[PDB]
Amino acid sequence: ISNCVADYSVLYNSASFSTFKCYGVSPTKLNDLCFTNVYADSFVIRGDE
Amino acid sequence: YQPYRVVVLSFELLHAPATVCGPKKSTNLVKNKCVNFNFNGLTGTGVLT
Amino acid sequence: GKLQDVVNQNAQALNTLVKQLSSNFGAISSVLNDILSRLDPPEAEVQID
Amino acid sequence: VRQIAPGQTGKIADYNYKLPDDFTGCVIAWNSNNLDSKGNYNYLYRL
Repeated sequence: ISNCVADYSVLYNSASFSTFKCYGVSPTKLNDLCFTNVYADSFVIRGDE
Repeated sequence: YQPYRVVVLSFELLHAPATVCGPKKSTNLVKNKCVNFNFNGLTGTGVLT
Repeated sequence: GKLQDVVNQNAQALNTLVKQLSSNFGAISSVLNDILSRLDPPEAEVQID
Repeated sequence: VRQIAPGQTGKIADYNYKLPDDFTGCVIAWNSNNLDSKGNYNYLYRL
Protein backbone atom coordinates (compact mmCIF):
# COMPACT_ATOMS: atom_id res chain seq x y z
CA ILE A 1 0.00 0.00 0.00
CA SER A 2 1.48 3.34 -1.05
CA ASN A 3 0.60 6.81 -2.38
CA CYS A 4 -2.74 7.25 -0.64
CA VAL A 5 -4.74 9.31 1.78
CA ALA A 6 -5.95 6.49 4.00
CA ASP A 7 -8.71 7.01 6.51
CA TYR A 8 -8.50 4.84 9.60
CA SER A 9 -11.61 5.88 11.56
CA VAL A 10 -13.76 4.21 8.88
CA LEU A 11 -12.34 0.89 10.12
CA TYR A 12 -12.34 0.72 13.92
CA ASN A 13 -15.56 2.70 14.40
CA SER A 14 -17.15 -0.03 12.31
CA ALA A 15 -17.81 -2.76 14.89
CA SER A 16 -17.14 -5.69 12.56
CA PHE A 17 -14.08 -6.85 14.53
CA SER A 18 -13.54 -8.60 17.85
CA THR A 19 -9.76 -8.04 17.98
CA PHE A 20 -8.22 -4.66 17.24
CA LYS A 21 -4.77 -4.57 18.77
CA CYS A 22 -2.14 -2.01 17.77
CA TYR A 23 1.43 -2.22 19.02
CA GLY A 24 3.74 0.67 18.33
CA VAL A 25 0.95 3.21 18.11
CA SER A 26 -2.46 3.88 19.56
CA PRO A 27 -5.56 3.77 17.32
CA THR A 28 -6.60 7.31 18.24
CA LYS A 29 -3.41 8.82 16.82
CA LEU A 30 -3.53 7.02 13.47
CA ASN A 31 -5.31 9.93 11.77
CA ASP A 32 -2.30 12.16 12.43
CA LEU A 33 0.74 10.21 11.23
CA CYS A 34 2.57 9.38 8.01
CA PHE A 35 3.84 5.88 7.48
CA THR A 36 6.43 5.72 4.60
CA ASN A 37 5.38 2.18 3.49
CA VAL A 38 2.38 0.07 4.49
CA TYR A 39 2.11 -3.69 4.11
CA ALA A 40 -1.05 -5.72 4.54
CA ASP A 41 -1.28 -9.47 5.09
CA SER A 42 -4.27 -11.78 4.88
CA PHE A 43 -5.04 -15.34 5.95
CA VAL A 44 -7.72 -17.37 7.77
CA ILE A 45 -7.09 -19.34 10.98
CA ARG A 46 -9.15 -21.06 13.67
CA GLY A 47 -10.74 -19.40 16.68
CA ASP A 48 -8.20 -19.91 19.44
CA GLU A 49 -5.16 -19.35 17.20
CA TYR B 1 -13.13 -23.84 16.08
CA GLN B 2 -15.03 -21.42 13.85
CA PRO B 3 -12.96 -19.63 11.18
CA TYR B 4 -11.64 -16.11 11.68
CA ARG B 5 -10.28 -13.60 9.17
CA VAL B 6 -7.06 -11.84 10.20
CA VAL B 7 -5.37 -8.77 8.69
CA VAL B 8 -1.92 -7.64 9.84
CA LEU B 9 -0.76 -4.12 8.97
CA SER B 10 2.83 -3.03 9.45
CA PHE B 11 4.71 0.17 8.73
CA GLU B 12 7.72 2.33 9.43
CA LEU B 13 7.23 5.64 11.13
CA LEU B 14 9.91 8.25 10.27
CA HIS B 15 12.11 7.85 7.20
CA ALA B 16 12.61 9.15 3.66
CA PRO B 17 9.39 10.98 2.60
CA ALA B 18 5.96 10.39 3.95
CA THR B 19 4.12 8.86 0.94
CA VAL B 20 1.01 7.77 2.93
CA CYS B 21 -0.66 10.31 5.20
CA GLY B 22 -3.79 10.81 7.24
CA PRO B 23 -7.14 12.42 6.51
CA LYS B 24 -6.24 15.87 7.84
CA LYS B 25 -5.14 18.72 5.58
CA SER B 26 -2.95 21.79 5.96
CA THR B 27 -3.44 25.18 7.57
CA ASN B 28 -1.31 28.27 6.78
CA LEU B 29 1.98 29.05 8.48
CA VAL B 30 2.35 31.47 11.39
CA LYS B 31 5.86 32.66 12.24
CA ASN B 32 7.53 34.21 15.29
CA LYS B 33 4.96 32.82 17.72
CA CYS B 34 4.69 29.76 19.95
CA VAL B 35 2.67 27.06 18.20
CA ASN B 36 2.27 23.30 18.09
CA PHE B 37 3.59 22.43 14.66
CA ASN B 38 3.08 19.25 12.63
CA PHE B 39 5.13 18.59 9.50
CA ASN B 40 4.53 15.16 7.89
CA GLY B 41 3.73 13.70 11.31
CA LEU B 42 6.61 15.10 13.40
CA THR B 43 5.14 17.33 16.09
CA GLY B 44 6.71 19.59 18.71
CA THR B 45 6.30 22.98 20.37
CA GLY B 46 8.49 25.74 19.02
CA VAL B 47 8.83 29.03 17.17
CA LEU B 48 9.19 28.88 13.39
CA THR B 49 11.68 31.36 11.97
CA GLY C 1 49.67 22.11 31.54
CA LYS C 2 48.03 22.30 34.95
CA LEU C 3 45.75 25.09 33.75
CA GLN C 4 44.80 23.34 30.52
CA ASP C 5 43.81 20.11 32.26
CA VAL C 6 41.12 21.95 34.19
CA VAL C 7 39.55 23.18 30.95
CA ASN C 8 39.74 19.70 29.43
CA GLN C 9 38.02 18.00 32.35
CA ASN C 10 35.25 20.57 32.49
CA ALA C 11 34.50 20.03 28.80
CA GLN C 12 34.41 16.24 28.79
CA ALA C 13 31.79 16.46 31.51
CA LEU C 14 29.54 18.85 29.62
CA ASN C 15 29.82 16.85 26.41
CA THR C 16 28.79 13.68 28.18
CA LEU C 17 25.71 15.47 29.46
CA VAL C 18 24.58 16.49 25.98
CA LYS C 19 25.32 13.10 24.44
CA GLN C 20 23.13 11.34 27.00
CA LEU C 21 20.05 13.09 25.60
CA SER C 22 20.10 10.65 22.69
CA SER C 23 19.70 7.49 24.77
CA ASN C 24 16.32 5.87 25.16
CA PHE C 25 16.98 3.96 28.43
CA GLY C 26 14.52 1.23 27.46
CA ALA C 27 11.80 3.39 25.93
CA ILE C 28 10.62 3.18 22.33
CA SER C 29 12.49 6.35 21.37
CA SER C 30 14.81 8.97 22.77
CA VAL C 31 12.77 11.82 21.33
CA LEU C 32 10.00 12.97 23.62
CA ASN C 33 7.93 14.43 20.80
CA ASP C 34 7.68 11.06 19.06
CA ILE C 35 6.34 9.29 22.11
CA LEU C 36 3.74 12.02 22.50
CA SER C 37 2.69 11.89 18.86
CA ARG C 38 2.22 8.12 18.80
CA LEU C 39 0.74 6.95 22.11
CA ASP C 40 -2.47 7.77 24.06
CA PRO C 41 -2.04 9.13 27.64
CA PRO C 42 -2.07 5.79 29.66
CA GLU C 43 0.59 4.06 27.44
CA ALA C 44 2.69 7.27 27.10
CA GLU C 45 3.19 7.58 30.90
CA VAL C 46 5.12 4.24 31.04
CA GLN C 47 7.51 5.48 28.32
CA ILE C 48 8.04 9.02 29.57
CA ASP C 49 8.71 7.61 33.03
CA VAL D 1 -18.12 -5.39 26.46
CA ARG D 2 -14.45 -4.78 25.68
CA GLN D 3 -15.23 -1.08 25.10
CA ILE D 4 -16.22 -0.36 28.71
CA ALA D 5 -12.56 -0.17 29.74
CA PRO D 6 -10.55 2.93 30.73
CA GLY D 7 -9.33 3.97 27.30
CA GLN D 8 -10.75 2.27 24.23
CA THR D 9 -12.28 3.23 20.91
CA GLY D 10 -15.25 2.17 18.85
CA LYS D 11 -18.90 3.06 19.04
CA ILE D 12 -19.74 2.87 22.74
CA ALA D 13 -16.60 4.70 23.85
CA ASP D 14 -16.60 7.41 21.19
CA TYR D 15 -20.31 8.27 21.02
CA ASN D 16 -22.19 6.58 23.87
CA TYR D 17 -20.36 5.98 27.16
CA LYS D 18 -16.85 7.18 28.00
CA LEU D 19 -14.89 6.26 31.11
CA PRO D 20 -12.03 8.46 32.52
CA ASP D 21 -8.43 7.10 32.61
CA ASP D 22 -8.19 7.95 36.36
CA PHE D 23 -11.05 5.55 37.15
CA THR D 24 -11.51 3.59 40.36
CA GLY D 25 -14.36 1.11 40.74
CA CYS D 26 -15.62 -2.15 39.27
CA VAL D 27 -17.29 -3.09 35.97
CA ILE D 28 -19.85 -5.92 36.03
CA ALA D 29 -21.51 -7.52 33.01
CA TRP D 30 -23.65 -10.60 32.43
CA ASN D 31 -25.59 -12.27 29.64
CA SER D 32 -29.34 -11.71 29.29
CA ASN D 33 -30.50 -13.24 26.01
CA ASN D 34 -33.89 -14.48 27.16
CA LEU D 35 -35.38 -11.62 29.20
CA ASP D 36 -34.39 -8.80 26.83
CA SER D 37 -34.59 -10.29 23.33
CA LYS D 38 -38.11 -11.26 22.30
CA GLY D 39 -35.83 -8.26 16.98
CA ASN D 40 -36.74 -5.99 19.87
CA TYR D 41 -36.40 -2.48 18.44
CA ASN D 42 -36.46 -0.33 21.58
CA TYR D 43 -32.81 -0.61 22.65
CA LEU D 44 -30.88 2.09 20.79
CA TYR D 45 -27.39 3.47 20.33
CA ARG D 46 -26.12 6.66 18.72
CA LEU D 47 -24.56 6.12 15.31
